[PDB]
Amino acid sequence: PHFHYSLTDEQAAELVFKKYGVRITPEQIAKAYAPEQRMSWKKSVEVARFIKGMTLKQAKAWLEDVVKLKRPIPIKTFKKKQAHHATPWEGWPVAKWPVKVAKRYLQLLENLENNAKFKGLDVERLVIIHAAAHKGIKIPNIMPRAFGRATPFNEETVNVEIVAAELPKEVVPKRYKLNLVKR
RNA sequence: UAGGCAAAGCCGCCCGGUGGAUGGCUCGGCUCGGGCGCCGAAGAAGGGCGUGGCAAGCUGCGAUAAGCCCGGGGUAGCCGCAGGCAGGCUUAGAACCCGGGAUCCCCGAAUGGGGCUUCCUGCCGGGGCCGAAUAGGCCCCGGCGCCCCGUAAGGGGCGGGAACGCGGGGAAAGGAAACAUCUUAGUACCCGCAGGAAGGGAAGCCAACAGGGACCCCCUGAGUAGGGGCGACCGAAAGGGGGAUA
RNA sequence: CCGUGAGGGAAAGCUGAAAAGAACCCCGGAAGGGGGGUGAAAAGAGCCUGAAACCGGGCGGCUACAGUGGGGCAGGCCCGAAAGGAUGCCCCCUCCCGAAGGAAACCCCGGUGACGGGGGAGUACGAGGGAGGGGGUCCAGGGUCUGCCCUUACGUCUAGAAACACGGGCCGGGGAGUUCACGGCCGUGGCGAGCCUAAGGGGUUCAACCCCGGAGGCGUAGGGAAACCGACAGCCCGCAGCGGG
RNA sequence: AGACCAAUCAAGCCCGGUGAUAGCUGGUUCCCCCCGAAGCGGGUCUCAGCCCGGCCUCCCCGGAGGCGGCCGGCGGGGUAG
RNA sequence: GCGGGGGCGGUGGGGUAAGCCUCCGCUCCGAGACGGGAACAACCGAGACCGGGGUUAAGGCCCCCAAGUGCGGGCUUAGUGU
RNA sequence: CGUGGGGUAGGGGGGCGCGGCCGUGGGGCAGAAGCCGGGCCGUGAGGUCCGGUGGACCCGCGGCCGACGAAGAUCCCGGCGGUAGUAGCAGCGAAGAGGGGUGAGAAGCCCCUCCGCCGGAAAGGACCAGGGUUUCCUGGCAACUUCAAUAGGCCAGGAGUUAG
RNA sequence: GGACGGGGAACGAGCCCCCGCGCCCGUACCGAGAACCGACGCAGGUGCUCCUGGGUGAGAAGCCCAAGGCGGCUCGGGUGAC
RNA sequence: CGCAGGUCGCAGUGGCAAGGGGGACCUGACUGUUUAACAAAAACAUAGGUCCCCGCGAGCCCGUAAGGGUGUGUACGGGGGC
RNA sequence: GCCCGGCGAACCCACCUCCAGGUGCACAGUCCUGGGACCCCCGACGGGGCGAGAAGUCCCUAUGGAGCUUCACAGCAGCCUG
RNA sequence: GACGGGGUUGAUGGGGGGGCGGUGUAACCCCCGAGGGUUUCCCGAGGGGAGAGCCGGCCCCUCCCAAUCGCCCGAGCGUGC
Ligand SMILES: [Mg+2]
Ligand SMILES: [Mg+2]
Ligand SMILES: [Mg+2]
Ligand SMILES: [Mg+2]
Ligand SMILES: [Mg+2]
Ligand SMILES: [Mg+2]
Ligand SMILES: [Mg+2]
Ligand SMILES: [Mg+2]
Ligand SMILES: [Mg+2]
Ligand SMILES: [Mg+2]
Ligand SMILES: [Mg+2]
Ligand SMILES: [Mg+2]
Ligand SMILES: [Mg+2]
Ligand SMILES: [Mg+2]
Ligand SMILES: [Mg+2]
Ligand SMILES: [Mg+2]
Ligand SMILES: [Mg+2]
Ligand SMILES: [Mg+2]
Ligand SMILES: [Mg+2]
Ligand SMILES: [Mg+2]
Ligand SMILES: [Mg+2]
Ligand SMILES: [Mg+2]
Ligand SMILES: [Mg+2]
Ligand SMILES: [Mg+2]
Ligand SMILES: [Mg+2]
Ligand SMILES: [Mg+2]
Ligand SMILES: [Mg+2]
Ligand SMILES: [Mg+2]
Ligand SMILES: [Mg+2]
Ligand SMILES: [Mg+2]
Ligand SMILES: [Mg+2]
Ligand SMILES: [Mg+2]
Ligand SMILES: [Mg+2]
Ligand SMILES: [Mg+2]
Ligand SMILES: [Mg+2]
Ligand SMILES: [Mg+2]
Ligand SMILES: [Mg+2]
Ligand SMILES: [Mg+2]
Ligand SMILES: [Mg+2]
Ligand SMILES: [Mg+2]
Ligand SMILES: [Mg+2]
Ligand SMILES: [Mg+2]
Ligand SMILES: [Mg+2]
Ligand SMILES: [Mg+2]
Ligand SMILES: [Mg+2]
Ligand SMILES: [Mg+2]
Ligand SMILES: [Mg+2]
Ligand SMILES: [Mg+2]
Ligand SMILES: [Mg+2]
Ligand SMILES: [Mg+2]
Ligand SMILES: [Mg+2]
Ligand SMILES: [Mg+2]
Ligand SMILES: [Mg+2]
Ligand SMILES: [Mg+2]
Ligand SMILES: [Mg+2]
Ligand SMILES: [Mg+2]
Ligand SMILES: [Mg+2]
Ligand SMILES: [Mg+2]
Ligand SMILES: [Mg+2]
Ligand SMILES: [Mg+2]
Ligand SMILES: [Mg+2]
Ligand SMILES: [Mg+2]
Ligand SMILES: [Mg+2]
Ligand SMILES: [Mg+2]
Ligand SMILES: [Mg+2]
Repeated sequence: PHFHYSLTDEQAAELVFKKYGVRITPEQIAKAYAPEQRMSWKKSVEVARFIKGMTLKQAKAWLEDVVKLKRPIPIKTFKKKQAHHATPWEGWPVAKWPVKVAKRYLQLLENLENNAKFKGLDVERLVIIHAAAHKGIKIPNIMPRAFGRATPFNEETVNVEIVAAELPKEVVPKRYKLNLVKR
C-alpha cells in the first residue's frame, strides 16, 4: 500500500518561506518514507522531533553518535518514570540513547540523501523541514499468564516520513541549535 | 508594566496513520404457495482412504479414479470452484446438457470368523508361482450370517430417509399466586412398525314414532352438554354446510 | 477448531470498463523508498466508499503568582470565500412620540436628628417606537483566552443523591409492549328488524379481483332450579326545541 | 472427611422438557402542548404483592343548583378551665 | 398509587431521651424555580412561558457585599457579645 | 374572554425522524447516497443550502404498513486508549571469555584455546505409551523463540523406516 | 517331551551329506526443565521406568573427577543508595 | 585389627556428611488411614472383647424378570451391631 | 533494586482530587467560610481516595431451593397375614 | 540527576620509587630430627638459623601514561503607565 505524507510539496514550500524567509519550488524538495519499521514507536516520535530543522549531515552525525552511545536524544512527551541525565543540550534532563531507532532513521536519511542527489540538489544545503512518526499496523501476539489467562504482547510498527528542502547557504544553520526551551 | 518569548500540559480545526463504521451492491437467507415422493443383500445411506502434470481444501470421481462407452440435443471451442505455467483434446464433431450403460478400493445391515485400531485371518473348490519335485510353502478368484417359508429348485426379513403416520412405555419443571387430587399431558422423551401418504371405512349406527344412511378431512354445533380440591382448568357427540364418493 | 465422550462450533463478501496488475532509472541486505509510468479516477492487489475512538504533524488561542467544567455579559488574539447581511453594523448629533415609574439645584413649613411635606414637577428623564445628518468599516457567525456575575457529573431505587448509595475506560454498530384467540370500551364506516357469511364452489388478466355459498352466529322477550308460563302510550314533572305575550 | 466418581459432587456431565417460574433486582430508545396524583380506609397465609373504595385523567348523559368562608334564627356536644 | 417526609399545634399517648414510636389538623417537600438563612428538600419571603423597564417582600445597609461607619437616650469592660 | 401560563407518576392532544408499499411530481456522470466542515430556517424533534470528498442512485407531496428512534442493562460484538516505554524477561546451587571464519550486519551462528556444570544424573546409556515427520539434506528469515540471530523442534524444496 | 498300548507297510530313521520354502503388520525421531498431558518452547505431572566407571566413605549419601554430554532450566551490560 | 615412639594446629567425624538432652500431665495402646485445593488429629481402622440373625431349600443382600452375590462356602462358618 | 540497551503486557479507569473547620442521605475532590500553593520531572512509601478484587457467606425477607431427621402431612416399595 | 576538586600556567587517576600498615617468616641454603634402609651421605612428619614473602579500594615524591580533540547555551529590541 502507498503511504501519504502529512504535508504536500506545495505546503512544504509555503512552510519553508514562513520559517526561513526564502521562496523555493517543489523541485527543491526531497522526501523519503520508511513504512512499518519494527522499533519503539514512542522513541521514534522523540527522534523525529529532535532532528527537525537540522541539516541532513547534522542529523546523520548526531544519530551516528546515538548508535555509539555518545550522544542522547531528549524525551519530551513519553517521559513517565524516565530518569534524568547530564545532557549536551540545555533545558531538559530526560534523555535516552535509542540505538535501534537511530539505525532505522539512518537508513531513512540515506534514502533521503539519494533522493535529493538524484534530483540534483546540493546535499550540504539540505535542511529537514518535516519529520513525523506514526504508529502503523500491529503484529499481534500473546503472552501466557498465570491462572490460565493470556494477555496481548504486540509489535506496534512505525511509519516514518521525512521531507527536506534545499535552501540558500546563507540561511542554512552551521551549528546545532540545542536550546530545547526555545526550540 | 505588559510585547519580542518559547517548558511540560490544555482546547479547536486541517492533513496524515490506525480502524473498518456508513452508503451503495448481492450468485445468500427466511416466509408462503404449488408439485413430487421412497432407497437397500443386484450390497444402500453414511464414513475412511485414494484420485489432477505442476494440486493443499472444496466439488466430482473410484486403481478405467475432475473421469470410460452408446444415443439424442449442442457447433467450435474445451481441460470444475480457480483470472497461473505447461502440454494436450476437438470439424473423423469435443466441451456442455438429457437418456441409457461401464468401472465402482476399505469400512459400513455387512453377512465365513475376528476386529484395542476402516485392518487381520480360516476351511473347501479352482487357478498361478517358488521349487528337482506330484512334496511343502506362498499368492489370486469364488462359496461359506442369523431366523424363516418351500418337496426341492428357490425365495423372504435385516440397514437408511427432513418431516409426516400406526401400536406401546411414559415424566417433571411450571400452573393452581403454598400443595398432595388435578393440570401441564397421554406432552417431552424412549421402544417397536409402515407408506408415499398412514390410520379410518360399509350399522349388534344415529334418532324419536319424523326420519337419516360407510369412512376420513375442513367449517359449524361449542367452550354448549358434561368432568373438576364443582377450584385452576378440562371438554364432547348427534345434527347442519362442504371436499370426495364405492 | 473445542471436549475422553455424549456433544459443542466460529471468524471471514466488494481492484478496475479493460490488467491497461505499475515498464525503465537511482538508493536499500531486504520488506521497501524516490523519480517516472497506466487509468476517468490509484481504485495498487494489505484493492469501492473510508466515520469515530485513538496516535503523529501543522496551524490558531493559552502556558510556569494562581484551583480546573457549564451559562450570561464585557473584552484580547485568530478565522469570517460560498451558503447570512452588507439597503448592514458602529459612533456622534439632532428631531418626534413614549408605558409603568420618576429625580435634582433652589424657595417655603416641621423635626435634636437621620429626614418628612408645599412649590420646582408628573418636569428633566424613562423600555421601546419613528425621522433625519455627519463620520467610519465590514457586521452576523465561529475557535481560544481573560475579567465580572451565576452554578453541588450522569442513570437509578428512595421520604430524601454531588454523596463515603450502586452501574459505565472510550468510540462505532447492535439492543427491549410483539402476534394470535377471547372479552370490555372508544373513534369512525356500511347496512338496519335485521346484520354478516364460514368452509367451500364457478370465472379470472390466476394467492389479488368478480360472482355464488346464510350452514351457523349475534339481535328481534322475558321469568323460573324445573315442569311451565310469557309482556305498555294511561298520568305527572320537565331540558332542548317550537308557539303566544 | 458426606471424601472421591476426568480442574464439576449434601447427589456428575451432555443434550432435551425449556424462552421452567420469579409478588424480587437490573434495563426499557424522538419533540412540543393540556390536566395532574398517592402512600389513606377495608379485605387478603396479608405485611417488598393484590382487590374494593379515597385521590388523577379522558369522554358522554343530565340539567340548576352548589359550598374550603361569614352573619343570624333554631339545635347538638361535655373537652380546656 | 396502596413505603411517604418537614414545620407548627393537640402537656396529644408512650418513652430518661431520641434526627424515637404511634394518632389528630393546617401547610409545605416529594412533584416547585427564585430571594434571605454561610452552606442546607420541606424555616422566612414567594410561587417561575420568553425578553426588557420599574417597585417592593423576607432580610439587610463598616469591608468582603447592593444599600447608613444613619439619629436620640441608656447599659456592658467580659472581645461578654456581634 | 380568562385574579390563563410550575409540575414527577399517570391520563389526554398534536408533530419530527427511519425502512418498505400504493399513488403523484421530480432530481442525477454538467455528479446520487454516504462522509468532514460551515451558513440559514424551526421553541423542538428536525429541515434545508454551501465548500470539500465520493462515484450511482435518490428525493418532495398525499395515503398505508412496520424486524422504526439509545447514554446507561457488572449490556453484546469489534476497534482503540491512559496506565506505560511501566511490570516482567531474578530466586528452584552451571557462565562465560579470547582469537579466527561466514555474513549487509555477529557477545550469541561455525572452528580452536581458556573457564566452568552433570557424572547411580532436572544433564550420560536404553526405551514403553503418547506424539506423528518433530528425523536427514539443501536453502531461508515476513511471521514464530520472553532479548539477538546469518541459528532453530520455525519456513520452503527434496529425501528417509528393508526381517523365517 | 516321555512312556504304555492298538493297527499298518517293507522298507528306513533323532545320525552324516545335500536340496527347497518361510506370507502379513511395526521398524524414522522425541521419549521430555522445548517433540507426551497440563491453552505455552509451562520449575507441575507422566518415567528415574530400566542401566551406570574412579577417589573418599558404612553407603546407589554428600563432595571431587572420568566415559559421555552440557554452558538453551534461551535477555545482555553498568552501579555498588534505600 | 593392635602396640611403641616422634610431631603440628585455635580447631584432627577439621571440608562433605552428621541425634540437643532430661522430668511430668492429658490423650489415642501400638504400625496403619483420612477432608486431591485452608483441618493429619484425640477422627477412621486395628488386634482383642461381646451381643444378635442363621442348619444351608438358612440368614442377609441385588434384580422388572430370567436369575444373581455371600457360595469352588457350611457354626473353628456367612451376615449384622456395639 | 537503581541506570543503560532490547522485548514489551495487566489490574484499574464517569471526570479526576493541596490543607483546616463546617454543612449535607448525619464519614465531601466538586457545597460554605477560611488557610496555602511558581510549574514540571525522579525515587520511595503505604495515611486517604469509605483504594482494587467478589451482585455480603453474617442477619432478615421470599406463600425460593437442596440435602438430612422424625412422634409432621401424605404416598410407594419390602416383609408378615387372610 | 545534582554537588565538590583538577584539567598541562597541571600532581586529577594510573605507573614507578619511598613511608606507614596487615599477615606471619616464602624460595634457596645450613643444622637437628622418632626410626628404617641401597649399612653412616638415602628415606623421614616435623624443629631451628639467615632471609621473609605476599599484599594495601592509605600518605609523600616523581610528568613515565592519560586529563585530549572537540560540541553547545548566552543578554543586545521595542511599548505603555
Ligand atoms: Mg494451565
Ligand atoms: Mg515494538
Ligand atoms: Mg510546549
Ligand atoms: Mg459412499
Ligand atoms: Mg465381517
Ligand atoms: Mg425398516
Ligand atoms: Mg412452558
Ligand atoms: Mg404452585
Ligand atoms: Mg413450590
Ligand atoms: Mg389413503
Ligand atoms: Mg390403509
Ligand atoms: Mg386432556
Ligand atoms: Mg479504500
Ligand atoms: Mg462570507
Ligand atoms: Mg448574500
Ligand atoms: Mg437506595
Ligand atoms: Mg433509606
Ligand atoms: Mg442522582
Ligand atoms: Mg443494588
Ligand atoms: Mg465501575
Ligand atoms: Mg460433617
Ligand atoms: Mg444425582
Ligand atoms: Mg437432587
Ligand atoms: Mg439444563
Ligand atoms: Mg396545574
Ligand atoms: Mg424494592
Ligand atoms: Mg351557624
Ligand atoms: Mg382539668
Ligand atoms: Mg403503609
Ligand atoms: Mg406529619
Ligand atoms: Mg417517590
Ligand atoms: Mg441561601
Ligand atoms: Mg457597597
Ligand atoms: Mg404547566
Ligand atoms: Mg410519505
Ligand atoms: Mg435511559
Ligand atoms: Mg469490550
Ligand atoms: Mg495500552
Ligand atoms: Mg524490574
Ligand atoms: Mg554441584
Ligand atoms: Mg546463559
Ligand atoms: Mg563438578
Ligand atoms: Mg552419589
Ligand atoms: Mg536420561
Ligand atoms: Mg533437525
Ligand atoms: Mg538445516
Ligand atoms: Mg515444518
Ligand atoms: Mg530407530
Ligand atoms: Mg523453557
Ligand atoms: Mg569428557
Ligand atoms: Mg539484569
Ligand atoms: Mg553440612
Ligand atoms: Mg494413634
Ligand atoms: Mg486439605
Ligand atoms: Mg495439611
Ligand atoms: Mg477410635
Ligand atoms: Mg480391652
Ligand atoms: Mg450399648
Ligand atoms: Mg528498560
Ligand atoms: Mg449535620
Ligand atoms: Mg470522592
Ligand atoms: Mg512511583
Ligand atoms: Mg446482594
Ligand atoms: Mg450472593
Ligand atoms: Mg407473603
